[PDB]
Amino acid sequence: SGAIYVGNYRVVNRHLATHNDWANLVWEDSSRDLLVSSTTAQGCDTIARCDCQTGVYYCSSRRKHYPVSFSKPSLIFVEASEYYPARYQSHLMLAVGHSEPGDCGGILRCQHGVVGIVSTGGNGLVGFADVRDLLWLDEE
Ligand SMILES: NC(=O)[C@H]1CCC(=O)N(C[C@H]2CCOc3ccccc32)C1
Ligand SMILES: [Zn+2]
Repeated sequence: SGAIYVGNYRVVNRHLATHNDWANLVWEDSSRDLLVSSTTAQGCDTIARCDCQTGVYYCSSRRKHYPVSFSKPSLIFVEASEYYPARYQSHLMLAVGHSEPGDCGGILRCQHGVVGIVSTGGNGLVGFADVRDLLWLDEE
């Protein structure tokens, strides 16, 4: 589990969104595994606006933050899980790192801010949904 809290937005994995998230929906995209809802309180996270390919992510199944090298956001085939059939997921970045289903939502960050959240993984992979192109998270 986990979310990004920027401005009056809450960014979560679409497959983990709550009823309250759907009842206060701003934007969702199944192909990216992302959903954004509105919040009453202002958050403290800031979004990275960069092309970094190195950063650090939080892994809840290890209680640890790991430094990783990751690929550029791309269209990658992801195996079937409890939440999606086997399909192509867009804006996904891959790295070598530990991962388990409960880990969706951990933040990946670089020197500029939050880059994305855990969304895919398995066999020593972990995949991150990018949020750096969502410029509207910084305003309104
Ligand atoms: N964005 C998606 O399509 C995800 C939906 C939920 C989901 O469980 N997965 C499987 C991934 C998540 C990361 O970690 C692992 C490690 C082991 C097994 C499976 C997985 C895919
Ligand atoms: Zn950066």
